[PDB]
Amino acid sequence: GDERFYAEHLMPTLQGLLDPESAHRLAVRFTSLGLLPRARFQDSDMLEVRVLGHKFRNPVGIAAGFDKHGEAVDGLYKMGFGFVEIGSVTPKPQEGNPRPRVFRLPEDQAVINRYGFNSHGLSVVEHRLRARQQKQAKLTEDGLPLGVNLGKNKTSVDAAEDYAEGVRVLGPLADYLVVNVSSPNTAGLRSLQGKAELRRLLTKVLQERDGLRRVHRPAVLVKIAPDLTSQDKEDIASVVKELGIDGLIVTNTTVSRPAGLQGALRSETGGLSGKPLRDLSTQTIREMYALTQGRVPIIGVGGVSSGQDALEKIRAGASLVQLYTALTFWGPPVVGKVKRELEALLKEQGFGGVTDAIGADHRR
Ligand SMILES: Cc1cc2nc3c(=O)[nH]c(=O)nc-3n(C[C@H](O)[C@H](O)[C@H](O)COP(=O)(O)O)c2cc1C
Ligand SMILES: O=C(Nc1c(F)cc(-c2cccc(OC(F)(F)F)c2)cc1F)c1ccsc1C(=O)O
Ligand SMILES: O=C(O)c1cc(=O)[nH]c(=O)[nH]1
Repeated sequence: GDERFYAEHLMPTLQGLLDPESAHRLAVRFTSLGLLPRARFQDSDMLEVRVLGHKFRNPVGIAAGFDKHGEAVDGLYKMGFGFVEIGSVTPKPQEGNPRPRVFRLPEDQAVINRYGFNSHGLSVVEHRLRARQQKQAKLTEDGLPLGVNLGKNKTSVDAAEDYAEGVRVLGPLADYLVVNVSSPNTAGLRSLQGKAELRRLLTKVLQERDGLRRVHRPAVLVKIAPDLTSQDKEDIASVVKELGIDGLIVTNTTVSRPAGLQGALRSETGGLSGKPLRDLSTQTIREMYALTQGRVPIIGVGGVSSGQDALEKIRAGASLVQLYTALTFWGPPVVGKVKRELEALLKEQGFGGVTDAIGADHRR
């Protein structure tokens, strides 16, 4: 599994033969079948992180959206990810938007997607996870946690109830749950990021979570957008502190279109991911870390494709990071690359380990 071979030949050829969504479906199939290049990199103690009531062998996870229905969890761990997050999952099954709904921006090392929460639904995912529940229990104990990202149905009349249902159904199977109120492709979803609605929504979510039996009680995190106003961020930080939310995932895709995008499909509707989002995400992490006084665990996501990208987010305040778009361009080998580069940079910058670097920029 040569990083250069996948980056220079395999992936480019694959993308030249298959459209984005087809490539993705194949990716999921191959991953679930274990058809992956050998993960040479061996995790060192330096990369181990303890947060959210769990141990993570390494801080690099697969972001939500790649394995929406929980079909390739084990294959993703085999890829080298320190933790896996599936979803978003909606209460009832739904098809999402018509195709095409995902677009590549090669010149920008970016992607634009408007899937619209295509989901097999809670019931299907529930049984799929139950079939490997004990196997996961051992993985988690082994330092390989599982996260479940919750969404809401398009025609739902009670947003809060949709999330409450997800907590009750998939909460017992997850190490952590994500209340995703930052999808740019669901009408009025990001509005749930407002203070009044957010507090009511999260109060209900936490009540349902607290009602679960001890060993089946997951940490609850909120995934936010990179397009929030300063006021929005202040409010989120306030509610997080008020309710005791366990953590934040920063960030989801952006509806902004940074000047400089070259892709012919730059004006397609949807959320932009990849390099163009990287620093916007890092800065959002930096601000949320400060607003929460570094007391709230943050999973950094957005444009991570190298060890430097990962370390910048960690130094900005992230305890863990995730990636997705980088995988679509460079393939499976990118996971080992990021981990190897991160370890080298940590040493090079005098950090005994990842934990020591969390929020380092704020202390200089
Ligand atoms: C094709 C695609 C589908 C996604 N689906 C979801 C989703 O269902 N739920 C979610 O919370 N984020 C979703 N995301 C967002 C990613 O989890 C992540 O927040 C974002 O893409 C930034 O990371 P990246 O630049 O490494 O891709 C999706 C992203 C892409 C590119
Ligand atoms: O999943 C996308 N890409 C991917 C991807 F992440 C991973 C991928 C794999 C997975 C496992 C083994 C591989 O090596 C092999 F077996 F093939 F040799 C290649 C193939 C892919 F095509 C997306 C998503 C949204 S858009 C898009 C894309 O533009 O390709
Ligand atoms: O499913 C989608 O369209 C979607 C959801 C989400 O949270 N983020 C994203 O980029 N796309």
